[PDB]
Amino acid sequence: VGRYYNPFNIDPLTKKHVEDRLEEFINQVQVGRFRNASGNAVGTTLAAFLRACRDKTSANWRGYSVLVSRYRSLIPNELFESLRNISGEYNINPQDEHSFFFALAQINADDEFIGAIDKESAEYLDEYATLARDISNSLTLVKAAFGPLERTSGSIINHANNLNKVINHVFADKPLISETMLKILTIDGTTGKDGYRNWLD
Amino acid sequence: ELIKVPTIPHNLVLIQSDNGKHALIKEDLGQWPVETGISLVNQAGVFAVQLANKLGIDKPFVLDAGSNYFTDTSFIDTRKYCTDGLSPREIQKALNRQRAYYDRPELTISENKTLLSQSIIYPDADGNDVSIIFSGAMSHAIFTYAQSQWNKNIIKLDDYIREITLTVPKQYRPRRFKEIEHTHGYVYRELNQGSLLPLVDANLKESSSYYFKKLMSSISNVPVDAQHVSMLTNRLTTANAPTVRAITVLTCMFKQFRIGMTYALDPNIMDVAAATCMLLFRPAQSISDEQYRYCLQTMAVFLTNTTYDIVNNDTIDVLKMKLRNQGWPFVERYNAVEIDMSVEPLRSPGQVGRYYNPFNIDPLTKKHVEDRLEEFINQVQVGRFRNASGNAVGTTLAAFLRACRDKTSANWRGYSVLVSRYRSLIPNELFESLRNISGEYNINPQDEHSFFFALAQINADDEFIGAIDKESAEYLDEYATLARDISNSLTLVKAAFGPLERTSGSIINHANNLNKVINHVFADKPLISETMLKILTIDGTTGKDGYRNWLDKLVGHNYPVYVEPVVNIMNFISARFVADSSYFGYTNEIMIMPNHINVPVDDRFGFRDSPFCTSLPRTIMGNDVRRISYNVFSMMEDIDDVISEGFILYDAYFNFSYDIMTTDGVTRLKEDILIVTDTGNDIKPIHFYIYFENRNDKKLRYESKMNVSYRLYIKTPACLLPLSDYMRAQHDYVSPSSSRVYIKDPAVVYTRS
Amino acid sequence: YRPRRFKEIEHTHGYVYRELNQGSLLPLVDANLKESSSYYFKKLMSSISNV
Amino acid sequence: DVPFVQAYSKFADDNPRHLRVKTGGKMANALTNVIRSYYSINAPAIVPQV
Amino acid sequence: KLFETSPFDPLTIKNNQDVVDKLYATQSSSIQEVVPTKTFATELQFGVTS
Repeated sequence: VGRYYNPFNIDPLTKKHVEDRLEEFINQVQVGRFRNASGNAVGTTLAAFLRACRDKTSANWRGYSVLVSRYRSLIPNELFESLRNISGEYNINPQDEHSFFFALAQINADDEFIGAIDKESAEYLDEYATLARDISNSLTLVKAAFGPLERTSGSIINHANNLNKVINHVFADKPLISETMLKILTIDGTTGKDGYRNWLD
Repeated sequence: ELIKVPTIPHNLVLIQSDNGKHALIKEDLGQWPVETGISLVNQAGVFAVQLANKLGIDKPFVLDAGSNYFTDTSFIDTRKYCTDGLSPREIQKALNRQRAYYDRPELTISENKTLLSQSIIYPDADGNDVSIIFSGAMSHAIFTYAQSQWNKNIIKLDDYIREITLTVPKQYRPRRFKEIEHTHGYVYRELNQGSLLPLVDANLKESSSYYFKKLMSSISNVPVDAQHVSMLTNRLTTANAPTVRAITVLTCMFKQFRIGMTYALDPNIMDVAAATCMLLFRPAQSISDEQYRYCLQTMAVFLTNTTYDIVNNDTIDVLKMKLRNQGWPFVERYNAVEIDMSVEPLRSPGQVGRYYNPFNIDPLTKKHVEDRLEEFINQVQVGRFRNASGNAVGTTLAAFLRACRDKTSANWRGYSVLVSRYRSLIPNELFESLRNISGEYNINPQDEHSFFFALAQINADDEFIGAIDKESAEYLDEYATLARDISNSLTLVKAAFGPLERTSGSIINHANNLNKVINHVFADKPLISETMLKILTIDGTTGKDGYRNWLDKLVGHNYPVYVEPVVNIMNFISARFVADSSYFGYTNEIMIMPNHINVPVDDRFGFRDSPFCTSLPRTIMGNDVRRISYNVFSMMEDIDDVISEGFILYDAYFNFSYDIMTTDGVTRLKEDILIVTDTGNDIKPIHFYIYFENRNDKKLRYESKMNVSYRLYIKTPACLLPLSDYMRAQHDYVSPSSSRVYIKDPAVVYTRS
Repeated sequence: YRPRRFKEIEHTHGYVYRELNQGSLLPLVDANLKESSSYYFKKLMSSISNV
Repeated sequence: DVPFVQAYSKFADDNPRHLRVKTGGKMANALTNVIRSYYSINAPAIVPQV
Repeated sequence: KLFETSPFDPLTIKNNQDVVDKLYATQSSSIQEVVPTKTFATELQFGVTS
C-alpha cells in the first residue's frame, strides 16, 4: 500500500483545481494593468496562456494519475523503502516547464488494462521474486565456497574485483552466481572504496 | 412525420397434432440470449429497442385498422368482421379436427357463426373504431402502451396555436388553414423545452465565443448609408467601421457584454475624446469598474497635466473630485433604458424580453439620459485645461462633443431596430448567461472616436430583412438540436458513470469506463450532432476530446431531465423482459431429476413426458428439493453422487429453445445434459423435442422409461396456451377516427416577401 | 482458487522436487542508492510504453 | 484487508506487523491521555504541542 | 534489468578516481537533476612558480 500526490494539484472528488477562486483570478489578471500604469498587453497575454494551461491540466489529469500508479506498481516494497532515504532536487529550464503544460499530451493507457488487471505490471513485479531467490542462493554459495576472506596485500577494489573473477572460474557451470554478485557490486561500487567494503561485509 | 400502421402484430401460431387430439396457441416473440454475471437490466434495454423495432412501435405512429373488415352474406348480420389477428377459421379447423378424433359431431351452424364472429370492428362514442382480435398478451400490452405514450403529443391544431400565439411577431402575414384543418386538424409536437444551461454553464468561454462570432458575421454585413483638430482629423478611420457597429449591437443585445479600450502610453487629445464618447454613448452595464477607473485616469492625466504615477493609487471618488475641480463635468457613466420586446422570446415560455436602447437615449424623451448635456458642453468650451492660458483644448473638445451628440440623436432609431431584430434571435437564458470572458473584441481609441464622429445611417432594405429570416430558422434548428444532445448526454452520465474517490482503483476504473463510452458513442453514426461538436472544438481540441471533458463535468449533476415517451416505452419493455422471462426464451432455474422419480408436470397440452411444470416442486417425496447455485455446481467434484438424488440449478440465466413436433415420439434433449471437464462443469445448450402423446403405444412407453435416464424440467412458458382457452387471447385495439387530417407544417404565419 | 488435477498415474506414484527458500532482496537494496537511483529511474520510465 | 490496512495507515502512520498488536499508535496514545486531562484538573496533561 | 546502461563496470575500475570519471561519462544515460553546461567561476588566483 502507498500514497502518491495527484498530478497538477487536482482534487478527484471535485475534479477541479484545489484553489476554488482560480477562474476569478484569471479574469482579474486579464483586466489588470501590469509593468506600466497604461496597459502593456501583459495581462491579456498571461491570462490567455494561463487559461490554456488550466484547460489542458483538467482534461489530461486522469492519464497522468493512472501513469503514476502504474510506475509505482513496478517497485517492490524493499526497494521503495531504500529510496525513502535518498533525496534530491531537479532543475528545470523555464522554457521546458511552460512548453510541458502548454503542449500536454494525453496518455490513453486503455488497452494496457484487461478489466482491472495490468498484465505487464503484474508480470514485471513477479520477476523480482526470482531475483530475490538468486541473490540468497549466490550469497550462500560464495560464503560456503570461500569462507572468511583475508587481504594480506593489495587494495580493497583489487581485492573484490579479482574475487569476482575467481567466482566466475569456480562456478563456471553456474553462470548465475557471477551475474548476481556483479549486480550487487554495481549498485554498491558507485560510492567507491566504501561501497566495496560494504560489498565484502 | 407521423407513420400509420395498417395491421396489428398478433404474433400468434397454431400447432396441432396429426391425429388432432391436441392443439395449442403459441406466441412467438423470438429468442434473446442473456449473459450471466452482469446486470440483467442493461441487457434488457438493448433488447427493448430491438423488440420495439420488431413490433413497429419505435417511431411515433397512429393505428389505422378501421378498414380491415368484411361483411357477411347474411341479411341480419350487419357486422364488420376484422381481418387482423389470428383468423377464427384456423380455430374452427383446429376445433373440428379435435372433434373428429373423439368421434364428436362437428361444430353446428350456430356455434360456427358464433366462433367466426368473435373478431369484430365497432365504433365508439368518440368516433374511434375498436378492433377485437386474437393476439398475444405481451404483444397486446406493449402495443397498447406505446399507443398511449405517443398519443400524449398528438393535439388539436387550435390547441397548438393557442400555445404559440404569444411568440408570433406582427410583421408576418397570418396563414389561412382550410376549414377541414380547423375542425379535424391534428399535429404531433413534443411541446417540451430543454434547458441550454448545462452546455453554457460548463463551457462559458467556448459557448459565448461561438455565438458572438456567429452574430457578428451577420451584423457586420448590414447595409449602410454613405493642431489638436488636425490631430483628430488624421486619426479618423473607417476601415474598421463594420466591426465597431456590431460590437455596439452586441452590447445592447446582451445583459452584460463588457468591452475594453487600451489607450496609448502617452495620452493624447485623441484619448480624452475616446474616453468621453465611451462613458457617454455606451451602456453602464457594459462598462466594468476597472475600465471606469482607467478611463477616468486618462482624462485626469491629459487635462491636469499629470503623469500616471500619482493617479495610479487614486480611488474613483478622488479622481472625480480632481477632474470636477479642474473643470471637467463628464465623470459619470449612464445606465441605458431597457425597451420591452413586443413578443415573447423564443424558448422562453411566459417570459418578457428586453434590450438596451442604443447610445443612451431615453425612448420617452428622445434625447440623452443626462439632462445637463448642453450645460456640460458649455463648461468645457469656457474651461481652462492643461494649466495653460490658451483655450484650444477646451473649444476643440466641445466641437467634437456637439458633433457626436448630433450624430447619435439622428441615428439612434436605426440601431434600435437592428438591436431589436437580433435580440429576438437569442433566448432569455443566453441573454443572461453569455459573458465576454476573453477580451477578443477590444476597441482601439481611434476606432471608438471615429465610429461616433462618422456615424452612418443604417439602411434596412428587403434583402437584409430577408437574410435575417433565413438565419432565424437556422438559429431555431440549432437550439432544438443542442437541447436534444444535452438531454441525451445527461441521461448517459446518470446510467453509466458514478462517484469518484481518492483511490487509484476508482480513478483507473473511471478512466477506462469513460474511454469505452466515448469510443462507442462516436462509432458508426455519432450520438452528438455536429452543432455541439463545433461549440466544443472552438478552443482547438478535437471532437472526441471536447465531448470527453464535458461528460466528466456532468457527473453528479442535479439537472432535471424530462421523461420523453420513448423513454417510457423502453422502460415498460425492459420491466416485462425481467418479469416475464419465459416469453423471451430464458429462465432463472432448471431441475435435473432421474427418470424413476415421479415429478408433477403440466398435463394440459398432452405432451409425452412433458418437460414443463406449473412451478418447480418445493418438495419431492416429502423433502425439499436441493438447490445449488451454478458457480458451486461448476466447481463440484462429487457431482456423480449429487445428481443421483436430483437438484435445482439457480443463480444463473438459462437460455432454452423447444420444437413441438406434431407426431408421437420420445421427448428428449438435443444434446447431453452436462459436460464434465477438469476445469469445471457446465450445462450444455438446452433444446427440447416435445412430442404429443398416445397413451397406448407400448414401444414408446418402454423407450421413455428405459432409454432416457435423466430428465430436465423447466417452468412452463407463459407463451403457450391450450386451444380450449382461446377466448383468453381476445384483445382490444383502438384506432383513431378516419376523419382526422395531420398537418406537417403547423406554422401560423407567412414571410412578408 | 484450486489447482488442476494431474493424470491418475501422477497422483498415485508422482513425486516432485521443490525448494522452499523464498529469498530476500535486502542485499541488493541495502546500499547507498544515491548515485544508482538516477540510472534506475531511467530504466523505470522506459518499462511502460510511451505515447 | 486492503481497505483496513489503508485506513489504519492514515490513523497510525505505520503499516502493522503480524505479531505486534494493533492499537492505533501515537494517535491512540494522544487521544487517550487528552481524554483524561479533560475530566479533572488533577490529570497529568502530558501531551506535547508538537 | 535494473539499469538500461550500467553506471560503470566494476571490473574496470582500480581506484576512487576511475569511478568518478566513469560516472561522468555515463551520466547522459541517467535522469540528471541538473544537465551540465559550461561552468562559471567566481574565484581564481595564480601563484608564483619556479
